[PDB]
Amino acid sequence: FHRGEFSVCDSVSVWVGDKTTATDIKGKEVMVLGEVNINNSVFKQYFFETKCRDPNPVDSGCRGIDSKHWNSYCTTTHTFVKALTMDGKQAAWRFIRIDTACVCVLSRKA
Amino acid sequence: FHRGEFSVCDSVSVWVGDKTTATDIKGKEVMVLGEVNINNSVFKQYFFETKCRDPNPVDSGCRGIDSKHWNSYCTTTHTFVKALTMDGKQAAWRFIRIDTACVCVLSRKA
Amino acid sequence: QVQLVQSGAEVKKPGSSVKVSCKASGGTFSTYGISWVRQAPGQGLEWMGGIIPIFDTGNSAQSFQGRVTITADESTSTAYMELSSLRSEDTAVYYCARSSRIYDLNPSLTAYYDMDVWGQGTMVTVSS
Amino acid sequence: QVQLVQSGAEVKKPGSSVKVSCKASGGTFSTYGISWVRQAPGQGLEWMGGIIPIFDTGNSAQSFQGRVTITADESTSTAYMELSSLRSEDTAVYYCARSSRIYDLNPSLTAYYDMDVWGQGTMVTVSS
Amino acid sequence: QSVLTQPPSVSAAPGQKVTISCSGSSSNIGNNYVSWYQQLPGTAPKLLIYDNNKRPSGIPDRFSGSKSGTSATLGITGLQTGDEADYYCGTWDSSLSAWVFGGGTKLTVL
Amino acid sequence: QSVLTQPPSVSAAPGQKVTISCSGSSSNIGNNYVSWYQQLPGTAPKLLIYDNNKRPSGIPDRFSGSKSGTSATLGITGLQTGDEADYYCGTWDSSLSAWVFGGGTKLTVL
Repeated sequence: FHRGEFSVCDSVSVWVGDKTTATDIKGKEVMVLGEVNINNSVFKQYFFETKCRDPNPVDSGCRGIDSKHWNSYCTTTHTFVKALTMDGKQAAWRFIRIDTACVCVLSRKA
Repeated sequence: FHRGEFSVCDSVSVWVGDKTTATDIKGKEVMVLGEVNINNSVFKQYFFETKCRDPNPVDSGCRGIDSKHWNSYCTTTHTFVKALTMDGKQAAWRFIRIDTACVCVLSRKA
Repeated sequence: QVQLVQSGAEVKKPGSSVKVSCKASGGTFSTYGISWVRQAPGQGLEWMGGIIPIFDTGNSAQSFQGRVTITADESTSTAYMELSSLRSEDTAVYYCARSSRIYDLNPSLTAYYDMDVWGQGTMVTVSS
Repeated sequence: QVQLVQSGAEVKKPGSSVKVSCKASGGTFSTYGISWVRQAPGQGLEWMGGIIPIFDTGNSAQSFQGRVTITADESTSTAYMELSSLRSEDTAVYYCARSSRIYDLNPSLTAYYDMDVWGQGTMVTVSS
Repeated sequence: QSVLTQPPSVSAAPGQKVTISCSGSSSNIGNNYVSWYQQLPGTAPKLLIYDNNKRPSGIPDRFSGSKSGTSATLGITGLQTGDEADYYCGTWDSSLSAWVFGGGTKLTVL
Repeated sequence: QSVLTQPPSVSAAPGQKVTISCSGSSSNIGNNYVSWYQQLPGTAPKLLIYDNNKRPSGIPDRFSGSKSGTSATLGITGLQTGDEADYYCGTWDSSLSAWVFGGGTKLTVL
C-alpha cells in the first residue's frame, strides 16, 4: 500500500511570514528581518513550519503503537534554513532552527 | 519520559551543497544555482536534507508498531524552502521541495 | 482583516452547472487551504471538498460522485466551486472557508484542513 | 578526496591532560560529524565520542566518567580531543573520523553518526 | 443522515453551564480531533473550538471542549441571550477521506 | 569485553567466499544498522560496509553485508593476499547511548 489512513503522529503545517525572533544553528537567539532583497526584487521572508498537533493523539501515546511493550509520545523535529537575520546594526545571512515534522519516539517498558 | 531510545522510523540528515536540479512548489523541475550573492558578499547554496534510512527498519514495518492490527512503513516528508533558481533565462527566488523527515504511516488490517 | 468575498446568489434550472466564486480580500491567498461546505435551508452542514492554491492539490467528497470541480487562481486570488447536473435537493447555501493550518501534509497521506474563517455564503436555488 | 590530519604522537606522565588535534584538509568541515575512537596496542577499538561543528553539539561515552572534552573550531577547521587525568591503561592509538550522514537528529533523541573516513592516528603513551 | 450524532435541541437558564454531546467511531473521533462551530440565525458558522480543547483568538474563556474515546463534549459557562444559536460538530474521517459534520444542536435561552 | 560478539580468528584459501559473524542484542544490531571496518597491519580502519548492506565508493563488489535480527554477517568473495587484515563490527547502542564495536576478527590467508 501507499496511501495511509493516518500517521503515528498528527502534523500541522503553517506558512509563517510574521517571524521576528528565532534560535540560530548554534543556539544564539537572533532577530529575524521581515523582508529579503534579491538585488532587483524584494521578497517577504516566508518559512514553512510543521509541528505536532498534540503530544498524545492516543491515551497510550502515539497511534498504532504496541502499548503493552512501548512508552511513546509525539515530538517535533527541526530543520535549518538560511534567513536574513539582524545582528545589532548589520544584516547577516545565517541558518536558523525551524519546526519541520511530528515524529514518534519509543522507550522500553519495565 | 523525554529522551527516547529510538524513533519509529530512522532518519539520516545530510548537508547538501551540490544541488543542481529540484522540484518547485507546484511540481515543475527547476535548475538550482550553486551560489547566492547579497549585493557584495557571496554564499554557497546549502540545504539541510533529512530522509528515510530504510522503509522497513523492522520486518513488520516501523519500530514498536502493533503488527497484528496495523500495516505500516516509513515515508519521507517534505519542506518548502526559498532557493536561487533559473528557469533557463534568469534568476528566480522561489520555493523548492526538499526531504525533511522520516515518518510512519498506518493502515488498518482486514 | 482578511475576509472571503463570495459570488452573488443564483437561481438555476435542473441539469445546469453553477460556478460559485470565493475571493480572499487582502493577501496571502496561497497560504490558506480553501474549503467548501453547503447547507440546505433548515438543515445541517455538508462538506463538499477543498483546494490548496500554492500546491494546486484538491480533495472532494465521494458522496457527490464527481459533480464538484474545485478550481483556484492565485493571480485573481479567487477559488471556484462548480457543481454540474443540478438537482432539486442541491438547493442550499454554499459557503467557502479558509485555514492557515494544513494537517497531514505527507505524500503518503490525504492532506486536510479545518474551517477557521467562513465566507458570507451564496444561496443556490434549483426550481422544479 | 578530503583527508583528516592529526597531531603528532606524544609521551605523557600520569595525571596529565593530552589534547589531540584533527584538521580537515580541503573543505566542508561543518558538514561532517567528527568522531573519536581509541585503540590500545594489540587490542580492539573503543569509541570515545564526537561533535558536529555546525551545531557545536557533542556526545561522549559514559565509561570515560567525563574525562574526555571534545571541542571544535570551524575557522581553523580543526577538531580537538582532551583526555584529562591520564592513566597507564589510556596508552592507545587515538583516531579521529568523519561522516557526512547524521542519524537521529531529533531534540528527543541522542544524535549519532558513523566513521566513513578515518585519520592517520596519534600514539599517546603514558609513562609509569 | 449525519455521521456524527448530536442532540436535536438543548435548553438552559441564563448564567448556567451547559453541555452538548458528540458521538462517533474509530474511523473519525476515535483517531482524530473534534472541532465546534457556532451558527447564529441568518449568519455563517464560526470556529469555536479546534483540536478537542483549543480555542482561537476572539473566542472567550466561557467556551470549553473535551474528548473521551469516540465521544466529545462542548461546555458553555455563564450563559447569555447572544449564545442562542445552532451548534455543530466537525472531525476528519480517515476511512471516508472526508470531513464529517454533526446533526446540529439548537441552543434555546429564556 | 566487547559488547558485540565477533570470532577471534578466521582462516580461508585464496579465491574463496568467507563469512564473519556479529552477535548483538535488541538494544543495538536488532534495532539499528551494522557497519564493517577493515584494519590492515599498521594502518587506520577503513569503512567497508554501512546500513547493513550498502558499501561506499572505492570498495569493490567482492565485499557483502547482511543482517537478520540481532545478528549480522560480512562476506568476502574472491579472496586475495591483500585482504589479510583485522575486521571489526560497529553499530549504535540505544541503552548505552554510545557507538559499540566488536571484538575483532583476524583474517588469515595461506
